[PDB]
Amino acid sequence: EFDAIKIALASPDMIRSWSFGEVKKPETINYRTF
Amino acid sequence: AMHPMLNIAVRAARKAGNLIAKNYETPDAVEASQKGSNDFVTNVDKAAEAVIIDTIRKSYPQHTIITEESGELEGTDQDVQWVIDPLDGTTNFIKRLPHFAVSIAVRIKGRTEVAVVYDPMRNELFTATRGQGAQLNGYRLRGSTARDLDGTILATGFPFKAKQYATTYINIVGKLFNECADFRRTGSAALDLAYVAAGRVDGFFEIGLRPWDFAAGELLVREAGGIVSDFTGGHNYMLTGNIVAGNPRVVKAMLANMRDELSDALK
Amino acid sequence: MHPMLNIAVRAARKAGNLIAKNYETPDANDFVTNVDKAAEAVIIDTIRKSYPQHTIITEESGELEGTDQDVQWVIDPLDGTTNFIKRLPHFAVSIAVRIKGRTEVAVVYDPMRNELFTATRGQGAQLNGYRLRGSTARDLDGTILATGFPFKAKQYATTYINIVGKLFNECADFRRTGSAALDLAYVAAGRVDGFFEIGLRPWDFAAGELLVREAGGIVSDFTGGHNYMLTGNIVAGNPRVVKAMLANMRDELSD
Ligand SMILES: [Mg+2]
Ligand SMILES: [Mg+2]
Repeated sequence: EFDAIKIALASPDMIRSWSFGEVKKPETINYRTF
Repeated sequence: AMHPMLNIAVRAARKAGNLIAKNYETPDAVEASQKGSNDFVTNVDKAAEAVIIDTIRKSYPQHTIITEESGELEGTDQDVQWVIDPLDGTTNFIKRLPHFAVSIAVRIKGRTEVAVVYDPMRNELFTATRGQGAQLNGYRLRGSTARDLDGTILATGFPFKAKQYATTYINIVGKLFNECADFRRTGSAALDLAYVAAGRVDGFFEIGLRPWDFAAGELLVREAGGIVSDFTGGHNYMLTGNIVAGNPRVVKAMLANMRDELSDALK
Repeated sequence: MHPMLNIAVRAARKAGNLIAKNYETPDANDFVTNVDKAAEAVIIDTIRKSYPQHTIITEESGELEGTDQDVQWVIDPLDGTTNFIKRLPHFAVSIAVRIKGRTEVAVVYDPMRNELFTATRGQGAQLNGYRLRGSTARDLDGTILATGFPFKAKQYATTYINIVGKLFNECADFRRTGSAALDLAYVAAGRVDGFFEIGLRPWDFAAGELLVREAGGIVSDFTGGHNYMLTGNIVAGNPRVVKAMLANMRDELSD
């Protein structure tokens, strides 16, 4: 496939493009049901 | 669950799409009523607009609404705006070509918050809400996987209302056609953007777009993993009507390709 | 002239059912060649049920000849494969029943929108029960042109571009779908006024030219003759837009 590794900063647009949503709440797991 | 404003908007869009589809089978009643340089506004557009506005007023008698026809109907709570195109590609409808969609987007504090577009003919409903993503009748939308210009399909609209830049545009077109695979020209910027969100086109660009047309698609492609920009990477697009969008790498390639051919009028 | 069209639409419906039923599976050009071959297989095998002697012309293996050389059957189970590759729901099966070198019957069928345009000499061009009319234009103002780009023959592009340029200064707007047969079907139902293309091939537009002609329109090659049957530089529509377009496009001839 490839032959090189590009690297640079990422615009907020790029970062948001990588995303699959916007996490809001710190809580991880329900304990009464895992 | 679901986002509330999104829900009320999709109800509005369903009603509007059903009205448009119901009128689509009687071309003897909908006439051609032109407004500017080949931007028809038929009575069916007015009826769909009124239906949407009525359906909204039930749940937000205070939200300021924007519409290409009625300008800007102020509301007692003008921090949130409702941008509408009851019909996109009026020409495609008057020719009874079955490819058009209604677009409803809701901005909060200026930043677009939710958007929906609805094609009644194929019965496709592109929904999108920031922080949750974009859906096509229940499927996630991650745009095209393209990472170059080869084999890439480019959807576009032509400045057939700002024909002064025609040459310029055509110029760049030629340049593009030297690297891309094939073009697409459907006639409804909202649906083209939607297709970008669905990866059905590897990218998109256009000149001379009204601020009330991409507002329902720019968030769509954004939460669809793609990105938008002006013809130079800035953000004056919201005023220039010059959009270029697609998955990030393709957008980068397109911008680096177009920056030279660009007439400095759009810059 | 009924039973020929009968077999035609039968094979068309079965092929469209197959194509759609397959299209409901996910993916992200192996698959398209697979389904193209499978559709051609079902088509031809349903054909041999009646007249397994007419000479079939596909788009892949030349001309599958037969023992009754009075009738040729032009077949394309998929046109603008790019669409089905990239999930864009716009593609149609194109069947053409030609005789003695000319065509008598034609059927284009879009499975997704479930559209089906039939056409035959004299008895007209129907959309599931509609005496089609073509468009109503008489000029190049407020008109639409279903265009086409050489995604295999880009050499013309430059002068092609020129055409586009001049065309844009004359017409109102453009379209581009990739399915030349669908462009033809759209000019038949007047969904778009004029159609043109640089270097097409008979297997695709064979049915579409019969459509647009039967709908009260006419076809032509770029230089007004009839070598389109071998050159595929098509310009088609109702005579009004055809004149209004040829008058401005011939002066940039390169083929
Ligand atoms: Mg509009
Ligand atoms: Mg084919």
